[PDB]
Amino acid sequence: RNTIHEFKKSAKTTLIKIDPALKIKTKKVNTADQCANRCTRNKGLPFTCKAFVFDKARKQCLWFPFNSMSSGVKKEFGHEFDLYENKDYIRNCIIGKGRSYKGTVSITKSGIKCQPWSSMIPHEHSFLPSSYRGKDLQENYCRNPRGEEGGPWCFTSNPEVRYEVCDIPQCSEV
Amino acid sequence: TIHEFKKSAKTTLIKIDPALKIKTKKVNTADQCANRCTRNKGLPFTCKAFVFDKARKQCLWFPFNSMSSGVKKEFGHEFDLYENKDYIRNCIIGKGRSYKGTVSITKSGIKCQPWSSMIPHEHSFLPSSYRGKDLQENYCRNPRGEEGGPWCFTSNPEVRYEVCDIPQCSEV
Repeated sequence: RNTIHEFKKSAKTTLIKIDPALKIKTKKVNTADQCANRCTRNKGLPFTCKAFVFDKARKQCLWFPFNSMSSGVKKEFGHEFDLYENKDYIRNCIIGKGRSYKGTVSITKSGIKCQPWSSMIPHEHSFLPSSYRGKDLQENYCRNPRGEEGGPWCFTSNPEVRYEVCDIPQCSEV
Repeated sequence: TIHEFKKSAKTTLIKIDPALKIKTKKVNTADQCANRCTRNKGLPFTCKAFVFDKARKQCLWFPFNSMSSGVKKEFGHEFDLYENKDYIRNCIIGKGRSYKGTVSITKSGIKCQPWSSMIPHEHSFLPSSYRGKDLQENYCRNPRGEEGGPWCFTSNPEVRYEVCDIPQCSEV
C-alpha cells in the first residue's frame, strides 16, 4: 500500500503559509511513504490532505489542506525537504492554451514518452527550466511554456519526432 | 497500479466514431491491463481508460473514457471499466453537478459514507433514484446542484453530511 509514487514530487521544497489562519498537522515519523499513506487515506487529519512534506533531517511529515498553487502559501527552499502534492488537487484539464497547466501527463498524443526538459537527448533545445521560471518545465511533463495555440507539448523520446502535442482535455468547451 | 483508475463494475464502452484507435490483447487479469495502460508501452495513443473482459480475459485499451464525445457506456456483466484519474476532470464547473471524480473525503477531513449505506445515516439518495449522477461508492457528489458543491453523508455519526473540498476550475 505504498502510495507515494502517486503524488507529484518537488525536490528540496517545503511550503510556508503567509496567512496565519491556515492549518497544518505534523508528526515525527520514520519514512516518507508513511506520510503518503496517511495523506491518501486522510486518517486523523482535521482537513483534506492536498499535499505533504517529508523533512528528511527532522524525520517529520507535514500534512497540508493546500498546495503550492493555493493563495496564502509560498514555496521555501531546503535541502532536507521534499514536497508531494496530491494529484486530485492539481487541475488535470487545460484552460485556454494551457499556459498554466501543472499536471503530470508526460506522453504525447501518439503515445510517445516525453523527453525530460533538462535533457538534450534525443533533441537539443533551448527550453531550459531556468529560462522559463513559473512554467514548471520539470521532469518530462507536457507544457506550453510560450503559450502557443497547440496546447501543452513536449520534446519526444523518439529521435524521429522532435516534438508533439499532448492530448489533455479542455476543462470546459461546449 | 490499478488504484489510479476509477472502476465502474459491469460496464464497457462502445465507440461510435470508428476513427478512434483501440488496442486489445488476451491477458490473465485486469491488473496487467492497468500496468500496460499506466506505462503506456506498446500503445499508439495515450491510454485514458481500459476495459477488462473477465469472460474472455481480454484487455481493451482506449484513447478515450466515458466523458468523451463519440462513445457510449453500456451494461455488460463480464466487463469492468477502469478510467485513468488523470483524464477525469478533478475540478468543478458551476456547482459541480457534473463532478465524476473519486474524492471521498469531506472538507473537515471525514471519510464519506457510501451512498448504498444507511449507516450511520439514513437517506433517500440511493443509486437508482438518480441514474446518470454516479452515486457510486462513497464519492463526493452534487446530484441536485446545491450551493456548496459536491458533498456526502459522513462516516461520523455526529455529522450527517458535509461538503467536500473540490476546487473550482477557476480557482487557479
